[PDB]
Amino acid sequence: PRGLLARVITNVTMVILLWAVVWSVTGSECLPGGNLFGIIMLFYCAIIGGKLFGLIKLPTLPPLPPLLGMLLAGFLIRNVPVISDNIQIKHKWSSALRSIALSVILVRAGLGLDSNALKKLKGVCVRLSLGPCLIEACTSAVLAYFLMGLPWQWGFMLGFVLGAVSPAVVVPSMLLLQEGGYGVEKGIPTLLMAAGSFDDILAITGFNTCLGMAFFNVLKGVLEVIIGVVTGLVLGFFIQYFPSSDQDNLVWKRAFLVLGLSVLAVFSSTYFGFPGSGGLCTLVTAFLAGRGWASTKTDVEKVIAVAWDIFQPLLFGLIGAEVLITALRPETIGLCVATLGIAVLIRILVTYLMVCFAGFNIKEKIFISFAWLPKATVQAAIGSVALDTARSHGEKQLEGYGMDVLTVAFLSIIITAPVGSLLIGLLGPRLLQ
Amino acid sequence: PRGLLARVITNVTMVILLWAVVWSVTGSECLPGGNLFGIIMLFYCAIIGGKLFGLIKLPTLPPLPPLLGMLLAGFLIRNVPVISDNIQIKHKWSSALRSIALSVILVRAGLGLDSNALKKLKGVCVRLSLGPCLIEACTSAVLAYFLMGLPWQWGFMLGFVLGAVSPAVVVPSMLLLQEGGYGVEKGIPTLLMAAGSFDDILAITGFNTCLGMAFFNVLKGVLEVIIGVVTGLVLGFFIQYFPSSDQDNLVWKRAFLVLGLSVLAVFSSTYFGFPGSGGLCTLVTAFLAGRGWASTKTDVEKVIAVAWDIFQPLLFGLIGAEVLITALRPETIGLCVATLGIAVLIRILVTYLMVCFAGFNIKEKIFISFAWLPKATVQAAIGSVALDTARSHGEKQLEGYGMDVLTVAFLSIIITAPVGSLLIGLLGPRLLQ
Ligand SMILES: CC(C)CCC[C@@H](C)[C@H]1CC[C@H]2[C@@H]3CC=C4C[C@@H](OC(=O)CCC(=O)O)CC[C@]4(C)[C@H]3CC[C@]12C
Ligand SMILES: CC(C)CCC[C@@H](C)[C@H]1CC[C@H]2[C@@H]3CC=C4C[C@@H](OC(=O)CCC(=O)O)CC[C@]4(C)[C@H]3CC[C@]12C
Ligand SMILES: CC(C)CCC[C@@H](C)[C@H]1CC[C@H]2[C@@H]3CC=C4C[C@@H](OC(=O)CCC(=O)O)CC[C@]4(C)[C@H]3CC[C@]12C
Ligand SMILES: CC(C)CCC[C@@H](C)[C@H]1CC[C@H]2[C@@H]3CC=C4C[C@@H](OC(=O)CCC(=O)O)CC[C@]4(C)[C@H]3CC[C@]12C
Ligand SMILES: CC(C)CCC[C@@H](C)[C@H]1CC[C@H]2[C@@H]3CC=C4C[C@@H](OC(=O)CCC(=O)O)CC[C@]4(C)[C@H]3CC[C@]12C
Ligand SMILES: CC(C)CCC[C@@H](C)[C@H]1CC[C@H]2[C@@H]3CC=C4C[C@@H](OC(=O)CCC(=O)O)CC[C@]4(C)[C@H]3CC[C@]12C
Ligand SMILES: CC(C)CCC[C@@H](C)[C@H]1CC[C@H]2[C@@H]3CC=C4C[C@@H](OC(=O)CCC(=O)O)CC[C@]4(C)[C@H]3CC[C@]12C
Ligand SMILES: CC(C)CCC[C@@H](C)[C@H]1CC[C@H]2[C@@H]3CC=C4C[C@@H](OC(=O)CCC(=O)O)CC[C@]4(C)[C@H]3CC[C@]12C
Repeated sequence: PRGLLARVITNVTMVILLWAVVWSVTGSECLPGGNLFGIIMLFYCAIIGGKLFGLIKLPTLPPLPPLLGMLLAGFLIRNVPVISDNIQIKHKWSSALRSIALSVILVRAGLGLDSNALKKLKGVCVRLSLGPCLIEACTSAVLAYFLMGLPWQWGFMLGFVLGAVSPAVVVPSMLLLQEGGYGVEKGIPTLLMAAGSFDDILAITGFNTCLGMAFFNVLKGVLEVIIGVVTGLVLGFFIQYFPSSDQDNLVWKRAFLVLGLSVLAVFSSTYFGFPGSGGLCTLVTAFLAGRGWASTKTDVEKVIAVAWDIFQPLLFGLIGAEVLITALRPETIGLCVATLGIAVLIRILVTYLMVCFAGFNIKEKIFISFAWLPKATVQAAIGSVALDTARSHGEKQLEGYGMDVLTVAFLSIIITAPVGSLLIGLLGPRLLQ
Repeated sequence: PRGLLARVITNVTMVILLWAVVWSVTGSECLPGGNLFGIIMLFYCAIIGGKLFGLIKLPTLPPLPPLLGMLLAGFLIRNVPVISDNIQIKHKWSSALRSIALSVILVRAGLGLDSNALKKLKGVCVRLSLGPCLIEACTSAVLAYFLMGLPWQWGFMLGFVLGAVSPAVVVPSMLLLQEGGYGVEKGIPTLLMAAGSFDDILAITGFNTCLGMAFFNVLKGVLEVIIGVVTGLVLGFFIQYFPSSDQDNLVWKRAFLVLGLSVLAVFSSTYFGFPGSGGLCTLVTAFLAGRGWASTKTDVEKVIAVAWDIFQPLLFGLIGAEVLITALRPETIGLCVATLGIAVLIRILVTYLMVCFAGFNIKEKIFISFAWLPKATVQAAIGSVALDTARSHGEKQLEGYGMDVLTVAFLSIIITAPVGSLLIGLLGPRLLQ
C-alpha cells in the first residue's frame, strides 16, 4: 500500500506481463533470437537507461538529459559480442519503426504551433532555413580538402550530410519551454519548430545530386516542395469540416485522422520515388487543422503526448544501434573531429549573423545560436547510403572515402546531440526571462 | 455540417484510411490474396452485415439480431467461388483471434457479476450446469442409434459436442437486460452468466474421453477445475491490492492487468495440455478483482465494452468461415435435422425441471428455459476434431461417422444461435416485468 513500494512493484509486473502475453500468442518470436524479442528487449533497455541518467548519476548543477542514456543503451547492445547475436532486429523493421516515430513529433510540432507569430516571422524563417545549412556545406568541403584526400566531389557530399537540424531533439525542448512560459514569448519557440521541420528537403536534394555527379535532379527537389504543399493543403481542409461535434467519441476520431494521414503521407511518398514530400505534408496538414479547432485542441495533444513517450525510447534506441562498424577503430580520427569541430563552430557564427535584422536584440540571438546544434535523425538516415553504393558498384577507392564519411556521420550524433539537448534545457530559462 | 451526411462521410473515410495506412507499411499484405487483406475485408463485410439486419430488413415485431448478418457475411466469402480465393485467412490467425475474443467476453461477464445474488444461489447454479449437459448427451446417443448408423461409442461423442451453451451469445444479452432493470432483479442475469461460464470443462472432458475410448482422462478433467481455482485465487489477490489510487492513469492500468492476465491464462493453459482451466481462471480472477474495486469498477467497464464492439463482428465472421464443407450437400439431412430437433426440445423440458425447486415461480422458468438454447462458440472449436483424426488415422470406414458429426454440429450453429439470441430479445421484457 506504500506509494514508493507500489510504484516499483506495479511497473515490474506490467513489464513481465507484456513479454509473457506476446510469447503465448506467438510461438517463437518472443524467445531469444526472435524478431519480437529484439524489439521488446531494446525497448526495455532504453527505458531503464533514461531513468539512470537523471535520477542516480544526475550532476548537481547541470541536469543530464535522458537522451544520452537511450543512445548508450542501444550502443551497448549492438557492440557487445555476447549480447549481439541472441538479440537482433531486422533492417525493414528498423526503418518502418524509425519513420513512424518521426511522423509523431512532426504532427505534434505543427499542431501546437501558433499561427499569429508565424505571420510576422515570414522573412526570418527562410533565412534561418537557408543560411546555416548552405554555408556549413561550403565550409565542410573546404575543410575536408585541406585535411583529407577527398576531392571536391566528395567534399560537398559530406557537407550536406553534416548540416541538418533534427526536429526530434529541438521540438520536445521548445514545447516544454513554451508550456512553462516566461512572460514574453516573442515567437522564438514557434520560429524554431517551423524552420527546422522542412530543412530536410534542402539537404537530401544536394546529397543526391552530388552523389549522382560522382557516379537533372535539381528540378526534382523543387517538385517535392510543390507536391507536399498541395497534398497537405487539400487534405487539411477535409479535417476541420467533415468531422463535427455531432458525432460521439470525437476525441479519438480527430486523433486517428491526423496520425493516420501523416503515416500515409510519409510512406506513400517514399514508395513512389520522391521522398521528403511527406516531411512537410504532415506539417501543413496538422497546422491547417490546428487552426480549425479552438476548443478541443487541448485534449488532442494530451493523447499525442502519451504516444510520443512510447516512441521516445524506441526511436533513439534504433538510432544508436548501427555504430558497431566504428565501435573501436583508432586510425587518427583527430582530423575527423577537427573537421566536425570547425564546421560546428562556423555554424554557430552564421546562425547569429542571420538573425541580426530586427527584434532579436541580444539574448534572442544567443539562444537561437545554441539551439541549432542537435543532429539526430537525418544523419543516420543517409549516413551509410554512399558507402553501400561504393561497395556495390564493385570498386574500392571510393569505399575508403565512404568509410571516412561514416566516421564523421556517426560522430555528430554521439557528440552534438546530447550536448545540444543539455544546453537548450538549462539556458532557455536564463536568457529570455 | 449536417450530422446525417457527416456520419456516412466520416465513417467511410475512417474505413478507407485504415486500409491505406496498413497497405503502406506492408508492401503486399494489403493487396488481394495477402494475409492482412483477408482480415480487413472480413471485418468490413461483417460490419455492414450487422447494420443491414436492423436498419434495412428489420421486422416489425421481431428485432432481427445482427448475429444473423455476421454469420451470413462470412458464409458467402467461404462459399462463393469467385470471392473464395480473393479473401483468405490462415488457420493459426483464425485460432489466435478466436480465443482472444472469447477472453474479452469472459472478463466482462465476470466483472459485472453481483456477489450478493451468487451467495444464495449455491444449489441452483450447480444443478443448472450439470442437468441439461448430461441429460441431452444421453438423449442424443439414444436417438442417433435409432436414426443413424453410429454405434454407442460415437453416439455419446455427438451428444457432448451438441450439448453446450455458448457464453458469447447470452452474456451480451444478459448484460443489456441487467442494465435496464425491471424492478426485481432477483438474480437471474447473474445466475445465467456464472453457470454457463464453466460449462466447458464437462463438454470437453466427455468428448475427449469418448474419442479416446473409440481410438484415464477423468482425472485430468478434474485437475482442470482445481488448477483454475488455485491460480484464480493467487492471481486474484495480487490485483485488488498493488494497483491503487496512488498511481496515475489508473484507469488504463487496471484494464490492461485484468485483460492481459486473462489472455495469458487462456493461451498458456492450452500450450501445457489442459485446456479449459483458463475458461474459469479468468472468470474468478475478474470476479475477485471486482470485489476490491467498489467504486472504479464501472469506470473500467466503459473500456471493456468498447473492446468487445471491435471483436463482435470479427468473432462471428470467423465462426461462419469454415462451412464450405457443408455449403450445399443434400444427403437426406432430415435425419440429422430430426435428431437435432428432438434434442433441442428435450433440453427445454429438462431445464424447466432442474429449476423447479424454489424462487422461480412461473415466468422465470419459461425465460430461463429458452435462455439456454444459444450454442455457437464451443461447437465450432471441437466440431471437426473427430473428422481430422478420421482422415489422418488411416481409416476410411470411420470417415462417414465423422461426417455426420459435422452436419449436425454446423447445422446447430446456423439454426439455434440466431433464434436463441432473437428469442431472448423479445421475451425478456415480457416475463420478468
Ligand atoms: C509473473 C506473473 C506476471 C505471471 C506470468 C508468469 C510467466 C512469466 C511464466 C508462466 C509460464 C512460464 C513459462 C513456462 C515454461 C517455460 C520453460 C521454457 O520454455 C521452453 O520450452 C523453451 C526452452 C526449453 O526448451 O526448455 C522457458 C521458460 C518458460 C516458457 C516459462 C517462462 C515464464 C512463464 C511464461
Ligand atoms: C535489466 C535487464 C534484465 C534488461 C534485459 C537484459 C537482457 C539483454 C538479458 C536479461 C536475461 C539475459 C538472458 C539470460 C539467459 C540467456 C540464455 C543463454 O543461453 C544459454 O544459457 C546456453 C548455455 C547452455 O549451453 O546451456 C543465452 C543468453 C540469454 C538469452 C541471456 C541474454 C541477455 C538477457 C536477455
Ligand atoms: C525492471 C525491468 C525493466 C526488468 C525486466 C526483466 C526482464 C528482462 C526479465 C523478466 C522475465 C525474464 C525472462 C524469464 C524467462 C526466460 C526464459 C529463458 O529460457 C531459457 O532459459 C533458454 C533455454 C535454452 O537455451 O533453450 C530465457 C530468458 C527469459 C526470456 C527471461 C529473460 C529476461 C526477462 C524477460
Ligand atoms: C535547393 C535545391 C532544391 C536546389 C539547389 C540544388 C543545389 C544543391 C545544386 C544545384 C547546382 C549544384 C552545384 C553545381 C556544380 C557543382 C560541381 C561539383 O563538382 C565540382 O566541383 C567540379 C565542377 C567542374 O569543374 O566540372 C561541386 C558542387 C557543385 C557546386 C554543385 C553542388 C550542388 C548544387 C548547388
Ligand atoms: C482516400 C483518402 C483516404 C486518401 C488515400 C488514397 C489512397 C487510397 C491511394 C493513394 C495512393 C494509392 C495507391 C497508389 C497506386 C496504386 C496502383 C496499384 O498498385 C500496384 O502497382 C499493384 C497493382 C498493379 O500492378 O498495378 C494498385 C492501387 C494503388 C496501390 C493505389 C491504391 C489507393 C492509394 C493507396
Ligand atoms: C462493400 C464491399 C465493397 C466490401 C469489400 C468487398 C470485396 C470482397 C470486393 C471489393 C473490390 C473487389 C475486388 C475488385 C478487383 C479485383 C481485381 C481482380 O483481378 C482482376 O481483375 C484480373 C483481371 C485480368 O486478368 O486482367 C480480382 C478480384 C478483385 C481483388 C475484387 C475482389 C473482391 C473485392 C475485394
Ligand atoms: C462502406 C465501406 C465498408 C466500403 C469499403 C470499400 C472498400 C472495400 C474499397 C475502398 C478502396 C478499395 C481498394 C482500392 C484499391 C485497390 C487496388 C486494386 O488493385 C488492382 O487493381 C489489382 C490489379 C491486379 O490484378 O494485379 C484492387 C482493389 C483495391 C484493393 C480496392 C479494394 C476495395 C476497397 C478497399
Ligand atoms: C465432469 C467430468 C470431469 C467427469 C465425468 C466423466 C464422464 C463423462 C465419463 C466417465 C465414465 C464414462 C462412461 C463409462 C463407459 C462408457 C462406455 C462407452 O462405450 C461403450 O458403450 C462400450 C462399453 C463396453 O465395452 O461394454 C460409452 C460411454 C460410457 C458410458 C462413458 C461415457 C463418459 C463417462 C460417463
